[PDB]
Formats: sequence, structure tokens, C-alpha cells
Amino acid sequence: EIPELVPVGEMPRNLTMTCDRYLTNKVIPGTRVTIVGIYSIYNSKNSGVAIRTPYIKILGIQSDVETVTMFTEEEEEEFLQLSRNPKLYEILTNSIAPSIFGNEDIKKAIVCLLMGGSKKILPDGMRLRGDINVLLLGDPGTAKSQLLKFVEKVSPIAVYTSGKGSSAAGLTASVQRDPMTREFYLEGGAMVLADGGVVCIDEFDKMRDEDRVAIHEAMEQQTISIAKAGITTVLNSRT
Amino acid sequence: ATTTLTTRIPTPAIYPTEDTEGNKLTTEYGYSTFIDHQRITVQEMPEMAPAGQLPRSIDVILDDDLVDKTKPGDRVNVVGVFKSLGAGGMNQSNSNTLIGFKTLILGNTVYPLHAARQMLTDFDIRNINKLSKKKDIFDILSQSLAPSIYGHDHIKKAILLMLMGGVEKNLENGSHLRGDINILMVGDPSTAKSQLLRFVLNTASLAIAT
Amino acid sequence: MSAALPSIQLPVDYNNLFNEITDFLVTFKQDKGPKYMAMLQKVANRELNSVIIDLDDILQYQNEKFLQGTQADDLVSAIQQNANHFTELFCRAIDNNMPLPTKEIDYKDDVLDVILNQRRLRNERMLSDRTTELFPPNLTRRYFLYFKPLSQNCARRYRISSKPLSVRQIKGDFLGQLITVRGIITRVSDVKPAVEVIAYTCDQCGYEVFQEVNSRTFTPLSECTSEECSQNQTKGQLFMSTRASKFSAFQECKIQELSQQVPVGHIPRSLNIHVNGTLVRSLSPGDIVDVTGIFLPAPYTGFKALKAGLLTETYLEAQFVRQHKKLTSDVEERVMELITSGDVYNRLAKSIAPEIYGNLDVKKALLLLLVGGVDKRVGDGMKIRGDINVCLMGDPGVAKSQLLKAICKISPRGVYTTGKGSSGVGLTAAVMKDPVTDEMILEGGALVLADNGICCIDEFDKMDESDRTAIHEVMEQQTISISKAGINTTLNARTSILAAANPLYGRYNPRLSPLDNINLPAALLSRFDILFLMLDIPSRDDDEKLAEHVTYVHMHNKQPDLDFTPVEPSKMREYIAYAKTKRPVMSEAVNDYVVQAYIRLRQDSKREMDSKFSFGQATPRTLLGIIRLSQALAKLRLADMVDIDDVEEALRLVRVSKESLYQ
Amino acid sequence: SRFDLLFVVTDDINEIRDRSISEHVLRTHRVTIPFLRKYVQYAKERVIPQLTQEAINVIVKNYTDLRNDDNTKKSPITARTLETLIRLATAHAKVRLSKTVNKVDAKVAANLLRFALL
Ligand SMILES: Nc1ncnc2c1ncn2[C@@H]1O[C@H](COP(=O)(O)OP(=O)(O)OP(=O)(O)O)[C@@H](O)[C@H]1O
Ligand SMILES: Nc1ncnc2c1ncn2[C@@H]1O[C@H](COP(=O)(O)OP(=O)(O)OP(=O)(O)O)[C@@H](O)[C@H]1O
Repeated sequence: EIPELVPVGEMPRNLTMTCDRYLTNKVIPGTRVTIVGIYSIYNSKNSGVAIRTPYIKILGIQSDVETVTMFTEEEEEEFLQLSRNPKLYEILTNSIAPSIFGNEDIKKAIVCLLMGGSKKILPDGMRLRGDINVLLLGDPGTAKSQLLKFVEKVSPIAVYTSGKGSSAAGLTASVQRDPMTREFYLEGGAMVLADGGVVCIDEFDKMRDEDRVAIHEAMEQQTISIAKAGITTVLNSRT
Repeated sequence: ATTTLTTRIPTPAIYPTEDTEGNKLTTEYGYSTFIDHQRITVQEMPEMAPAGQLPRSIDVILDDDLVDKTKPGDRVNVVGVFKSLGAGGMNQSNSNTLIGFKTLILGNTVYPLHAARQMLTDFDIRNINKLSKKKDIFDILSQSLAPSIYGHDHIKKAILLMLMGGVEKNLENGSHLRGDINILMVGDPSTAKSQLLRFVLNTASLAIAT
Repeated sequence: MSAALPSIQLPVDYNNLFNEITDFLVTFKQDKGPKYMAMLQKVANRELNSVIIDLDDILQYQNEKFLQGTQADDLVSAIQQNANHFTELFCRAIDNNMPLPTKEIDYKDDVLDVILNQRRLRNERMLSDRTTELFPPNLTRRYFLYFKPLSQNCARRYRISSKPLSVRQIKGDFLGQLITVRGIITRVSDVKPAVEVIAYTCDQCGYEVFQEVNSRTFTPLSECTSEECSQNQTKGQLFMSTRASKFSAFQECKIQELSQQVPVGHIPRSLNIHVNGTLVRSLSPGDIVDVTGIFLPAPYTGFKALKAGLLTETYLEAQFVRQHKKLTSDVEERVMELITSGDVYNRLAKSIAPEIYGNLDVKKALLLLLVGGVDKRVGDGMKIRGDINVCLMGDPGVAKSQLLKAICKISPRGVYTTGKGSSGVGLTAAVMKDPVTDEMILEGGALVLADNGICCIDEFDKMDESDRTAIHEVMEQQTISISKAGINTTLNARTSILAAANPLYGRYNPRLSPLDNINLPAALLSRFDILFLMLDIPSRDDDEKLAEHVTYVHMHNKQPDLDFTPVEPSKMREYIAYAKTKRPVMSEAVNDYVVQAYIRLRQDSKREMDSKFSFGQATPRTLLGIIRLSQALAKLRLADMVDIDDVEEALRLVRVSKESLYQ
Repeated sequence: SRFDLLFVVTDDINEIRDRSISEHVLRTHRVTIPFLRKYVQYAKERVIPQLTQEAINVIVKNYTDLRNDDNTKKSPITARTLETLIRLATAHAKVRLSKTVNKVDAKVAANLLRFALL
């Protein structure tokens, strides 16, 4: 459920759905989506009287954008018609944040953070890290907080875990026992969800436990490998 | 489910007794033939799978000819037939939300790859002796290792000295000593301490680290 | 039946072998008459139940078939083809050639003797009681069969089936054959009675129905099947019988690999083995052995449709064990070699651990404790302290671990331990998880099994929350117990302790205070007797000698030198065991000489009173210990001379053990 | 104590040193590797000498003077450090691909520790 529509005091619920092949693999986790389909009922025999469960049979995802680079041509026509007008660098700083008094040095740091640089796999073994990472420290009441919700909606992929670290060992990886075959496989992470885009966290004073020992490897080489009870695999990261 | 191709009528039996006679059946086990059976799951090469998912996996049933060839951590490359088996939808009744079509590969001929077997000709084996005749090549190898960083030739010779390895002669009816070599680094930050640590894994010669 | 039920005609039959065992009658005259028939007589008179039918008596039997130019098929061919089929046609050849009444047993002097003849005559008279079921051949055996292959120069004479293959390469056509494999035996179960014959009684007719025993699950039959108690309106209701049912031996074990022929890759795996006949109770956990035996797979007979398709889970069946590497009884010649040569205080000092540089003082402090001896037969309820314990400290770079632990692996019953594993809670025994057999057994650590021996410990700063209890409870006499919620039973405590505490970071600073790195003041200054040290001072002449010391071992491979003839460890072990069987009693002049010794021990220790270097304030617990080691050294060097000079050897050691820190 | 080499990387600031750094990172945003991996994996299959009385005579002299100079200075060294002092030169002859432990190998082994300790 999109976490904005029914607030009284509740926690959100969840459903399940299937699809057909010529509309599968069209979604990544972390997006706004809309969907249209049926509300039929199956009955699994793995609780009282003979009760069944709900699920959606979907038909068509007329979603919003992906937020794998195929699109039409009239979109890029205006873009090239805008990109020839050489006023982009100054016109964005007024037009990015329509609710921010000035702050010109900070505002320019955000537009370069969103797009990034490149990545070299240059003909040797090693590589450079093509990314930038900023900080904002200062007095309360200088809009470092509410500026950060503003980058979340404008990003293609964004998460928002900005509080208290949230068990910094379980930020990157989690393994647990399984209902079927009792196995140890990889499930969760805050980084693996957030590749290609930007995370945003805070409170770098009163976390001393594991928050620093979890970001030292996660940054500067962007190549983690979990050495927990099952696998030891170097999964990619470009955060 | 091992003939790989023909879905014959199975024989749901282990061993029969009493063929159409009054003779107690005996079985010759030297003239009974056997074969083995081993499943292995294969992950995804986690560099060319684009960043939207964890690695996935499927599995493969091979036979005796290339068992014990697969150490866990090898860049393997298999080829076989694609195959489904199992009854999905009838073997239990009402069968709601249960796949009954397991993906299998009944395949052949694995190969290790490298991106242990590198056969060289007479040419390159002679040239490497020809450059062995030079009395400087210990120094050239030090400078030709990390093509990004200045200096640290004391560090640079140490890595190639460690990577090639020193022997351990085991004591006959006695404890062998340490013949492993184990170097250590420390340094104030951003001074390329972790730089050279990741490119030893590219030329690792089957030495995958954590 | 149709659809490929008949097979191809095979040229290898069995009737050609059946008559070839008939010419295993009295014909082998090379090896007092028929030698394998001579062993047939020493079983029928009931004293031993294992015949041995080797390959040597087959190959020589084939050696003297080199001149008879007729068709004689190969024997070691077929018995490595299908080995298990070569016992059932074998027993049906012995019975035609077994001399039965060759023994003399009257009433007693044989287990199950009058009753089997009572049973046989009850079936023999019921063979003619009409105015019928013959014995299955498994009933009257009272014997077994065995096999034994060859790996001698007869294999290099002329021609394999007995190369010691590992477990790794064995899965192929080696299933249904006879193969030997070496290994290490683990998981020894017990001996349980298996079934081979049956006897149901219905208490109406008394006709005991017999059957062959199949696999581990079977089913009894009905009651209306017999010949007399059946076929009427009344049938005797069947039930079992114990005493009329002969039962065999059975015991299960598992093997692993030698950890030297394993490849660089995968871990080794196990295998299942069984026993039959009377090779039982002859293996042990930790036996570096090999078994020769025959191969067969087994069905699973449980959940065979959904799972258990055609899996096999085989075992191997044993045939032979060739075990390896195992007091005034033809050993006294080497006890005289110590008596004639003498040389107690020095040659034996160079005997134990000659592989170090210097330190003859500490190699002498240990040999006295490797003999021990009963302190005093107290009689009354005064359980006195015995078995003093020496601890070491210091941080050399000469790998101090293999100095001490090398002594432990040659000293008797002295078990090795470390910090990890059997910690101070699992130093004694406890109750744990077990397999599906009898759980909640009393699994032990070290001290419940190494009673009255050597407890050679290392890594004293490891797992100290349980260890600091664990060291006091053995230094305290007789409270090794399990004070758990299972039981409150207490067992003995009689074992010496040899400790080596590692210092704090870097070197122990001798200019600083001691006990900066050992964390137990109360365990040390009042409940031990002597200490040592392994401090390193820079000294040029010793270290270059120590440099030649360590470099000499690399160019060659041998380490011995310095005009010392190396001594076998059995000799001093016999010398210790003979010295432990003396226990001399002291005279009066010795206790007269220690009261003046303790006064001179009292006065100088009561002069310093400082926290600079020294420990101790002259306890009588140190006084009684110096009596303990004196009679110990009077035990090893017993010439019945308990006097002033014998105890002068004793205070000679306490003064050099002390003040090892003053350099 | 179970390790041997504790390289302490310096980061001292010299105006010719950093200037040389500044272009070399810049020149790379735009004797071979597979020959190198063959040379070492061929050199894992050649025989191991271990045996020359000449090279063992000089290194123990080379030990004894620093055995006078370890304890009155920075860091105490132990007997296992000698098992390094064979092992580095032992592998250094494996670079040479020969069966004679020469003299020249014992000079780089001493000099490498001298920077590692001083
Ligand atoms: N430079 C600015 N321009 C426009 N609005 C601002 C600016 N600075 C603060 N605000 C306003 O402050 C209001 C509330 O922000 P808030 O008081 O939560 O900031 P804050 O989170 O306390 O700052 P800090 O993160 O430093 O503690 C917002 O509605 C925002 O519009
Ligand atoms: N001493 C150096 N000489 C040349 N380039 C360097 C040096 N130190 C760092 N660099 C450059 O900086 C980049 C990254 O350095 P790196 O992140 O490996 O520092 P680090 O070793 O990880 O330090 P830390 O582990 O403390 O973060 C490399 O691309 C490298 O070109």
C-alpha cells in the first residue's frame, strides 16, 4: 500500500499477484505504480471453517515511468531545444527548489550529485570511483532536513532511511531460516535496493555502534561480499 | 528420470522377487551396473547482471564423467538440454498455487574458464628463459605491477614475493613448521592501502577472497 | 515372462565352480596333513569360531595346477567379480566333508548343548511320527566364514585386487567387489544381538516354524499354517521364543580419510561399515587402520515413491582387520641398561626433550613429576595432598607450545588441551545431545578421563570465566563433579597440572611489578610450589650458537649431536613404572634436616617484606611440598639412601627455580 | 607475534613529491599482465634449492648484529623471524628459477627488513 492514504493509527497490509510473460519483469522495487485487474480467489491447503485467501490476477500495468532506455522522440526534441539555450546552470537553482530562500552554494551541489560522472573499467585490473558524496552540518533551523525530502521525489530511485542507522549490521544484508527446505539465502538490504541512485541518512553523532564499520567498505570501492553462513558473493554496488 | 530424453512409463519398484517359477530368485551384483547422481546450484556471475536484483540460481544434474571437477568457486561453463519433470496439477487434488514444473539441466562437458589449464608452446617457454637470463627482471616485475601508483617499491616487491609463495617442507614423523607467508599493512587514510588489495584478486589464479 | 526377462547366455556359470570346490577336498598337500582341514578340527570341539580361507591356499593350489593341462577357470577372477556369492556355495561344500563327532562333551562344558540335541531329537523323532520340515541350513552352523587378500611379492610373481585405494575414487565398478580401504575409525556404536533364525511356538503342536532373516524390518506370520496344530477347529495361537532363537553379533562404525591423500579441494566424507562373525570388539576410536571386505548396496524401504527414487546409500561389509601402530617379562635387559650405566641426573635429563637450547634446570624439574607415587598410605580419614603442579611463564620466540606439548604426547596418559573446545565448564563431564540412540549420556572433557596423569594446558587467558573455577576444583582435592540439575555425584581427582601463562603486551617488564599478566593471586602464592621463567636477555655468544642451532636443521633433516646417545622412551617408562613400585619410607635425620631448613627458609623471607620482586611468605604448604619432591627424587633414584644428601638435591632445585627474575 | 611485516605507510608532504603525483593521476583517465600470471604459475612448478652453505653463513652474521640492535632499539624480534629470513630468500631464488641458493638473494632480504624496521 502507498503509505499516505489511510492514516488513523494503522499499519499497512499487503496482497499478492501473478502475471503473464509478455508483461513480466517490467518493474523494479521502489516505485509508484498503478494496476488494473481481477479479484479472484484461490484456496491453498498449506484455521477455523473452510476459508480461502485473496489475490489479484493482474492484466495491464499502465504505470508511470521506470524511475532499458527506450522511449519516443518528441521528448528529446524539446530537450535538445532547451539544451541549446545556455542558461541551464542558473535557471535550475531557481527552479529546483521553489520553497527555499537562496542558499546558492548548497543548491549547486545537489544538481551535480543527482547525475554523477562516469565509470572507468580502463584496460588494467583496477577502477576509479565515479561519484560524489556531500555533507550538511550546521545549526538547527537552517533547512538541512526538509531539503532532503525534496531530493527523494525528484530522484529516479531513492530511499529514505534517515534515522538512527536502523541496526547498521542489518542495513546491508540479512539471512534467515526458511519455511521451505530450512535454508539460508539472501533476502534484504538497504543498498542493493538503492543502486544507480541516492540514499539519505542523518544523525552522525549518536551512532557509534556499527554505522561507521558498515559504511567503510560500502563506500570507496562499492564492492561488498557477505561472509555469513551461506554464500560469499561480491554483488555489485554503484551507490 | 535419467535417460534425459524419453518420458517412459516408470517402474515404481526397487527390486522384484519370485519370477514365474518356483525358484527363489538370486541376483548377481557384479554384473549389475551402477551410475551416480549429483546436483549443483549455479549462481549468477555478479558483474554482468545489472543492478536491480540479487543473484538468481538454477541447478544441473551431471554424470560420472565430470564429477569432482567442480570446486566451489570456479568460473564454470556447462552446456546441456533444457528439461522439465514432475506432475503439476494432478498428483494432488485442488493443486492451488504450486508449481510442478521444475527446471532441470541434464547436461555434459563442463570447462573451467579464466576471465590451471594454460598450455604454452615452445616459443613462449623459451622466451621466458631468455628473459630469465637478464639480471634485472626482479626489478622490472616490481615496477610493472600497479600502473597507477608512485613508489612503494619495498611494498611492491613484497606482494610479488608473497603471491608467488614460499615452500613448506613437512617434517617426517614430526610437525611441519610455518611455510606460509603473512604480511600486514597499516596507514593513515586515503594512501592507497586498499588500492592494491583489490587487483591482487584479478590475477589471483583461483584465489577468491572475502 | 516376456519383455526381456531372459538374458544373454553368459559363459561364466557356477556349476564349473561348484565342482571346483568339491576338489577343495583333501588334495592340498604342500601346506600336518591337510592344513585347512586341520583348522576344521579346532572349531568342532568348540573353542574358536573363525575360519580363515585365504588366497594363499588358492594361489599355491593354482601353482600346482601349472602342470595339469586341463580347463581350470580362474578363481580370483570370479571372487572379485561378485564376492558375496562366494560364501553360500562354500558352506554347502563343507557339510559333505565335515567330521562331526570328533569332540567329547558330556553334560556341561558347552553352551546350549543338551537342549539343541533335545531340539534335534524332538525333530528327529518327529521325522517318523506319522504311523515334516527339514532344517534350513542356517540352523546348525555354529561357525562363520572369512576371507583374506594378498599384497605381497606373489602379486609381483605373476598375474591387484588389494591395492589400498582411498575412498575418493571408489564409486565406479567397485560396487559388488572386495576392496580394502585405509582410514580412521570414528563413531563406534555398541554390540547388539541381531537375528538370523526364528522360532514361533503356538503351544498346541510345538512345531517351531523357521524362516530366513531378511532386512531390518520383517513380519510374523499367522497361526493356521502348520501341519498338526493347524487344519482343525482349534489352532494354537503363535508367539515367539527366546532361547530357541540363535542370535549373532553386530556393531556399526564410520570411516574418514587420512588427511594427507585428500586433494586440495573438498572435505572428506564418511562411509558405513558392518561386522559379522567374531571380528567384533576389536576396533577403537582413533585406530589408524584398514579393513578388507566385500561390497553391496542396500534398499531403503521407506517413503520410496515421492522421495527415495533410486538412491542407494551403500555400505561395505567387513572381512578382515589388519591393525597397525600399537614388567620383568622379557624386557629386563633394558632395565639393566639404566642400572649398569647409571647416569640418572644428566643422561635422563638429556633424554627427554633434547631439542632445545640450554634449560637443563627445567627439564630436570619435570622428570620427577612424571613418576609421582603414592604420597602416604594414610589409612585413617586424612586425605592428604599429592601430585604437586608446576606452572611456567615468559614469552620466548622459540614456540613455547611445542616445547611442553611434545613432552605430553610421549608421556603416559597425558591428554593435550588448549583454550578453545573443552573449556572450564566442559573440562569435567556434562550431558549433551546425541544421535537417535541413547541420548543424555555423560560426555566428558579431560579431567574425568585423564585421572592420575598429566593435564598439559595452554592458553591460560582463554575462557577464564569457567577456567578459573576449573583450576581450583582440581587443586582442591576430590571434588571433580557435575553439580547440575541432572545429578549430584562426585568422582575422583588425582592429576598433575602443567601450566604456561602468556604475558601481557610485548614483553613482561621485569623492572615493573610482577603479576601484571597473571590474573590469579590466590591460586599462585599459596597453592603452588615452584615457578620458572623464559625471559630473553640479549647475549651475543648464545644467539649465534642459537643461530647455528636453528639453521643446522634445514640443510640436513636431522637434529642430534653433543655426544648424547638417544634413549628410547619405553626404557624410562619402564624405569618410571619400576620406580613407582618402590615407595621408600623416610628416616629420622631427614626431618631433622628440614626443620632447620624451614627456619632458614623462614628468616630470610621475613627480611625483605617488599613488593619489588619476590613472592611468598614461607608457607608450610611450601614446606610440605619440599618433602613431596624429595621422596619423589628418592623414588626415581632409589638406592635406599633417604638422608641429608638426598634432600640436598631437593633444596638445590628450589633455589634455582626461585629468583629466575633476578637477571 | 604471529605476523612478520608491519609496514607503516608515510604520507609526508614535499613539493616535488605531490606535484609528481598530481599529473600521474591526471594522465590516466583515458611487462604485461597475462605474461605475468604465466611466469608465476610456471614458477610454482620448479624445483626448490634450499641448499648452499655460503648463503647460510652470511645471514646469521646479518642476524647477530641486529640481534645486538633489536633489543637496545625499536622492536624485539624472535626466533621465528629467522624462518622468515630463510623464506624470503627462498622465494627470491624462485624468482631466479635456479637450484642454487646464491649470495645476491641474501642482500635484498636483509635490506627489506631494514626498511620494515627502520
Ligand atoms: N532558506 C529557507 N527558505 C525557505 N524556507 C525555509 C528556509 N529555511 C527554513 N525554511 C522553512 O522552515 C520550515 C520548517 O523547517 P524546520 O523548522 O523543520 O527546519 P529544521 O528541520 O528545524 O532545520 P534543521 O534541519 O537545521 O533542524 C519549512 O516549512 C521551510 O519552508
Ligand atoms: N599514495 C597514493 N598514490 C597514488 N594514488 C593514490 C594514493 N592514495 C590514493 N590514491 C588514489 O586515490 C584513489 C583511492 O584510494 P583508496 O580509496 O584506495 O584509499 P584507501 O587505500 O582505500 O584508504 P582507506 O582504506 O583508508 O580508505 C585511487 O584511485 C588512487 O589513484
